[PDB]
Formats: sequence, C-alpha cells, structure tokens
Amino acid sequence: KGEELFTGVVPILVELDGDVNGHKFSVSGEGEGDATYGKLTLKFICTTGKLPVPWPTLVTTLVQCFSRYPDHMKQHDFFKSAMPEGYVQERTIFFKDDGNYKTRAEVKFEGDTLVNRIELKGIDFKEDGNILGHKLEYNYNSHNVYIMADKQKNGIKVNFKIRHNIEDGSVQLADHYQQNTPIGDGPVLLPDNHYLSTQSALSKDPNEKRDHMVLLEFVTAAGIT
Repeated sequence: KGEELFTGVVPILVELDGDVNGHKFSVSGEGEGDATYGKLTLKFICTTGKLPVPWPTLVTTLVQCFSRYPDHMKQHDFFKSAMPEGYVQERTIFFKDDGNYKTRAEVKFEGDTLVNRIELKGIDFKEDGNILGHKLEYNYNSHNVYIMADKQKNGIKVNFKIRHNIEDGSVQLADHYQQNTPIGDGPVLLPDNHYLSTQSALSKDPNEKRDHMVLLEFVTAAGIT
C-alpha cells in the first residue's frame, strides 16, 4: 500500500518554523525524492532573512520515507507503510556542551507531494557557542541511524549521533533521540532492529542571494542480512 507511492520520483515540500533562544525564523524547501535509489535533492531558503543558526544543524530536521530499503528488508520499512496518512516525527537534539532542539513534524502526502511540516524550538544555547556563534563548517558527515519498534505507540524509536565539523578542526556532537507514530489508524510495519546509513553533500546555488542550502543525500537501510 504505502510503498507503492514511492516507486518513482516524488516531489517534496518542507516548511519549518523555528525559534532558537528567541531568534525566530522560517525555512521553505523544495525538491524531489527517489526512494528506489535512496536519493533526495532539495533546496532550502530562509524566508525570514538570515538564518540564525548554521544550516548544517537543521539537516536532520528538514523525510526518511525516501530511504532505500533493500528488498529483503522491505517488511521493516515503517516510514513508507504509514503513507499516505503519514506520521508524526518528534526529536530532542542535544548539542554537546550547548543547547538543545526539540522538534515536532508531520510527514504526509498532500496530493502527489510529500510534505514535511515542522515546528522547532531551541533553548539553552550559548551566545558564542558553535551554533549561535556560527562556528560550524558548511559540510556534512555520514552516519548510522538506529531504529527499533515502539509497539505501545504503534511506532518506532530512533537514536543516533550527528557529528558537525567545527571551523577549528574539532567536532560538535548532536545526540538525536527520536519517536515516530502513525497519523492514520491502519497497520504499519513495526520493524526489527536495524539502521540507516546516510551521506549528505551541502552546496550553494551560485545565482541565489537569499540565505539557502542545497542538499544531495543518499540513505540505505541495513543491518539485517
């Protein structure tokens, strides 16, 4: 049922409103996903002016239904199974020795288009830490995203560690704790334990003068053979 919605190229819309230490901002993104290849291509624009946090810190917040699940793992793909009604995705992201983001998003189809609508709230950030101080490099590392069933909520629980390169050569860790629960009442796939292997490339549109991020991302499910 849900998986059939992902056999081809799907348009994606992302809309985020944020407030980090009282700095309010909005981000809009557009692009497309091709789950057959685990592939996402998107361009994000800060629609309120200058983004008050580094772009890389928003990548995880800004559609894991575009992950490539190998055929032998298709019974473990919660994300697609919740479609088209969708799922709620909630996180706390702990920036080591700094503040935290808490996010809530709804991921679902509107017509033909896969939409990610997010509210983000950041608190306890240091004024001249790596986030508010803009000390993170404009790049992105490759990670493993660990997934387990959460049967009482008919959903999944997800944990991983994001590594952000700091401009001095060091690393800013961002520990992610995540919960996804279906919006609809229908059956979903509750998975055995497994992970997603991720890679992401960040770039700039040379003709774009707005504060923005171009993202190319590949993600593949693994850990069950």
